[PDB]
Amino acid sequence: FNRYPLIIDPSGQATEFIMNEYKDRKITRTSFLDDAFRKNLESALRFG
Amino acid sequence: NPLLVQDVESYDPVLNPVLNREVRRTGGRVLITLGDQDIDLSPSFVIFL
Repeated sequence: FNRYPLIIDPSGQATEFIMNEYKDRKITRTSFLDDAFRKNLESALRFG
Repeated sequence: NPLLVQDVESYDPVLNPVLNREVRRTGGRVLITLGDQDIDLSPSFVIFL
């Protein structure tokens, strides 16, 4: 991809596939509703 | 990078977290709170006074 992807997974296998694929790179799951979104986003912007 | 700092009689208290190794490990990186910003502390860093 060039633009960041938007995954549409009603059944929920792509989301777990993403966790497994990027687990080695310390992938973290967040949400737009969560208040920790700002700090989680900022941390990624600094350290991968 | 190794660093050598002279004139320790004018010691800057900013090194207090660095000298005390008040590091934070999270996400696989080592974080040091130098002043008010977080810096990824490379393991090869060494400082001499």
